[PDB]
Amino acid sequence: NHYASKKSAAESMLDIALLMANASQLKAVVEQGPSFAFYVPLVVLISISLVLQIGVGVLLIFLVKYDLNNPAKHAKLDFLNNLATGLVFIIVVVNIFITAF
Amino acid sequence: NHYASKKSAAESMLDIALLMANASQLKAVVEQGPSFAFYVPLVVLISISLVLQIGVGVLLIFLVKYDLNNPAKHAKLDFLNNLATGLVFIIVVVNIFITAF
Amino acid sequence: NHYASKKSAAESMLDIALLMANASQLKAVVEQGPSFAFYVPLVVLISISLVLQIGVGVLLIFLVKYDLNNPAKHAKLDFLNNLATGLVFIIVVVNIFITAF
Amino acid sequence: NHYASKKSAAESMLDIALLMANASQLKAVVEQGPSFAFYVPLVVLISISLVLQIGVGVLLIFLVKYDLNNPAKHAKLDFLNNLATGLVFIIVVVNIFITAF
Amino acid sequence: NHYASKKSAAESMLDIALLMANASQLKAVVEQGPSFAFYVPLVVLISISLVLQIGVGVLLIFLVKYDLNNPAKHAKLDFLNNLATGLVFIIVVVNIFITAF
Amino acid sequence: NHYASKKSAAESMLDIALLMANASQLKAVVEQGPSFAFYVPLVVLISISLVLQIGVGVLLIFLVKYDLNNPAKHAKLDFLNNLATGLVFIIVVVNIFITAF
Ligand SMILES: CC(C)CCC[C@@H](C)[C@H]1CC[C@H]2[C@@H]3CC=C4C[C@@H](O)CC[C@]4(C)[C@H]3CC[C@]12C
Ligand SMILES: CC(C)CCC[C@@H](C)[C@H]1CC[C@H]2[C@@H]3CC=C4C[C@@H](O)CC[C@]4(C)[C@H]3CC[C@]12C
Ligand SMILES: CC(C)CCC[C@@H](C)[C@H]1CC[C@H]2[C@@H]3CC=C4C[C@@H](O)CC[C@]4(C)[C@H]3CC[C@]12C
Ligand SMILES: CC(C)CCC[C@@H](C)[C@H]1CC[C@H]2[C@@H]3CC=C4C[C@@H](O)CC[C@]4(C)[C@H]3CC[C@]12C
Ligand SMILES: CC(C)CCC[C@@H](C)[C@H]1CC[C@H]2[C@@H]3CC=C4C[C@@H](O)CC[C@]4(C)[C@H]3CC[C@]12C
Ligand SMILES: CC(C)CCC[C@@H](C)[C@H]1CC[C@H]2[C@@H]3CC=C4C[C@@H](O)CC[C@]4(C)[C@H]3CC[C@]12C
Repeated sequence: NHYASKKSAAESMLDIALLMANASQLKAVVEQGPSFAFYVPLVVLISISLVLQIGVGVLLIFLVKYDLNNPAKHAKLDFLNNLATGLVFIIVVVNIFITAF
Repeated sequence: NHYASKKSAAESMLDIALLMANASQLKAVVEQGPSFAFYVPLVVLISISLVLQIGVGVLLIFLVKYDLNNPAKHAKLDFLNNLATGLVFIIVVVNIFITAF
Repeated sequence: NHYASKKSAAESMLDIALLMANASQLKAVVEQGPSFAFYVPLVVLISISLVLQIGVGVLLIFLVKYDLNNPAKHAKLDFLNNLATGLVFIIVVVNIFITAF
Repeated sequence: NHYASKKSAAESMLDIALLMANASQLKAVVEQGPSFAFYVPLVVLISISLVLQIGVGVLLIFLVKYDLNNPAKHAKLDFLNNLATGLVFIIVVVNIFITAF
Repeated sequence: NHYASKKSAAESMLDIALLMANASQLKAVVEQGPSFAFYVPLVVLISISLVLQIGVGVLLIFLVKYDLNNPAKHAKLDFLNNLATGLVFIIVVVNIFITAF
Repeated sequence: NHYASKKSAAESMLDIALLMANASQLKAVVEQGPSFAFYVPLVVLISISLVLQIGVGVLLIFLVKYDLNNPAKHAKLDFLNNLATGLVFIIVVVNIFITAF
């Protein structure tokens, strides 16, 4: 099976529990309604968190391939790693505030 | 039997359990009625998910052929693998939200 | 007997068990009546699958002849195999939905 | 402006007048209601017609490539032209019935 | 415009006045209902007539291409022309009966 | 000023009048209410169109640099151009359907 091989290499560029955690709390706040406090900050915090994770996922997909095919661009490769590290860093900050609120 | 060989080679370019999972809940949400909540997001999420899987399968069918007949275009083949990985990646992200909602 | 030889070679160009499977539900959905839910999506889904199986079978009949008589046109023969695989891939996707619905 | 250059090349691979004609009548039949006759055959005919135009467009987009970059694979190139011609041939036949109904 | 060129090339493989006539009378007999006599023969004759025209059109698309790319197989091309001529012969015979009834 | 040059180089990578059109129609459909018909298809089509426009903008931003610094990999650049053309094709189809509805 070729799709399973693609699926295995596609789940290796992200985590599963956090999106399941993110989706479950996004679902809970939606049904409760705008009457509940912190509705507006929670929706935007989840939305920006999901977008950043998607951007990191596509970033990681195209990054590990440079680790094998052509590592000549030593300077460029490190800068991409730091950007991925920084994007994950801001992701966990939103998740810290999401759980707190 | 020549059709059996085609079916085996075409069933190996995708997964089956996920497609039945999408179709089973698609019937459930459609027959349940628009009155129940999350009807609209589930319908569009399943619809876009199914469309991408067809595109991935079509992408994969024309992909494994180049792995044997002519591997000279390494750059084009390597990028095509990355695009397939990204499309599968966004499929599992949508599927995570479908089960949650 | 020459017709028996043609029948054997023509039955190898398609699958058999699925055909009565498609035919049996087509009779059931037609006999039960339009009042039964999901009637309309069932007829079109069965109809398109039946049309595509005929196209695939016709494609398979004219394809194996080139495999022995004249295999020089490798590029054209290779693409025909991919088209046959892609067409069958649509068949398996569609049949999943009739089974689910 | 680079986007407009892409748009000009992308509009050269399809027709606009038929698409608005298909979309205008799709809106009319949908908004009119299922009470009027020929509701279903019109919807499925437009739907299969619309899918084929997208399939023709992507076929034509990747077909202009081979006429200039590498015309060495002639036999594959002529066959792809016939498939592109065949796909459009079905589209006009379908549109004839849409106009009549 | 490349789609217009394909449409023009696919327009030369069939006629318009006959298809619109067939579709117009198909709508008339269908709307009137089975109460009006000759309903069953009219539907089947129009149905088989339309099927052959698509087969003739697809036949003509793949036939004129051999007239220019590779005319070496004169014997096979001659037989194909007779089949196309024969297929048109039954089409015009069938259409005579549709007008008569 | 260095920010003005970046603004010009970023505005040259996309079309703007379509952006005011999309924003205005989105505001209209959002404000006038869900009671209006075609509300949901309009909203989802506008959303996917905007997402695709951002994707095309990013593609063009990262592709224009590739045209000058290192043109050695012709195949990858040409395939990226084809992908951008197809994305603009689907964007213009979605915008046609938005205008129709
Ligand atoms: C804009 C930032 C802050 C968030 C969004 C990030 C996403 C959409 C973008 C921004 C930077 C982009 C990367 C920039 C450079 C490269 C190197 C190239 O050879 C492969 C693609 C890759 C790896 C890009 C992938 C997409 C990318 C990760
Ligand atoms: C339009 C994109 C974003 C989503 C839909 C993907 C489908 C419709 C398209 C987009 C990319 C396409 C592929 C791009 C390149 C090639 C290499 C060619 O030698 C065989 C076909 C193949 C493999 C194409 C098949 C069709 C394809 C898979
Ligand atoms: C039109 C498409 C999308 C669906 C219908 C498929 C049928 C009607 C058509 C489309 C492509 C066609 C094939 C194209 C090329 C050849 C190779 C030739 O040596 C024998 C006929 C054969 C094998 C054709 C048989 C009929 C065929 C299979
Ligand atoms: C599945 C068929 C019957 C209908 C849908 C057609 C679309 C989705 C598919 C089927 C055949 C495909 C083409 C097959 C071969 C080529 C030649 C290659 O150099 C570029 C991609 C291109 C041009 C593909 C693009 C996508 C394509 C046009
Ligand atoms: C079976 C007959 C009586 C009716 C149906 C006709 C259609 C479906 C079939 C039957 C014979 C077929 C043709 C047989 C041989 C060729 C020559 C080849 O170079 C291109 C395809 C082409 C032109 C085929 C196209 C499809 C075709 C015309
Ligand atoms: C996922 C696809 C189908 C739609 C979304 C497109 C965006 C998110 C992605 C997918 C393809 C990506 C591009 C793929 C390849 C390259 C070439 C490199 O030199 C610069 C980055 C660039 C240009 C990427 C930028 C980000 C990109 C445009």
